[PDB]
Amino acid sequence: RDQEGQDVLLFIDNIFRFTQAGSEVSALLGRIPSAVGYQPTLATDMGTMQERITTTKKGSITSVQAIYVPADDLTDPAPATTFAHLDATTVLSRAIAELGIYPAVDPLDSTSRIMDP
Amino acid sequence: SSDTPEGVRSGAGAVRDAGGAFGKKEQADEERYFRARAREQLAALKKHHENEISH
Repeated sequence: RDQEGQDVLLFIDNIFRFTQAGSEVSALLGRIPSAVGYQPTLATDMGTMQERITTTKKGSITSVQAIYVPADDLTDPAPATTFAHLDATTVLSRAIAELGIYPAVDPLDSTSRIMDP
Repeated sequence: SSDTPEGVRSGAGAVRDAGGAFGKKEQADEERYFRARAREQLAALKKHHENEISH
């Protein structure tokens, strides 16, 4: 993007093993943990990574990230810090894969923020 | 929650272990029904003829 000006993609698999690997450096270094076990700096390590993924004047970088939710809790602080950065979610339902459709993207349970007149 | 191994799932025998309204409504219905069956099985147990000859 900075040297050639393309329209790059970026795949991270997954984003929970980036959060969880952060809260083991911040506990080997002798720091008091925050809420349920994470690091004190949970909102800047997600800040000083995902703000470099942006559209400058030369080109852009778009990111598709896999998201694993621990213990089916949508309000756990690891899948709650991440959710403030996303602009669109696509969900692969297994109940459409047994119906024969490929790709198995659910049309009703996917949302977009830029869907706007 | 339940549509994964991680989340909480309910087993068999969870209405009585809670001990609420339905857990008390179940204990007083197994007793008020099997109280009448201690009547019909005891009244017909007196119909032994050998005891009546002793009577």
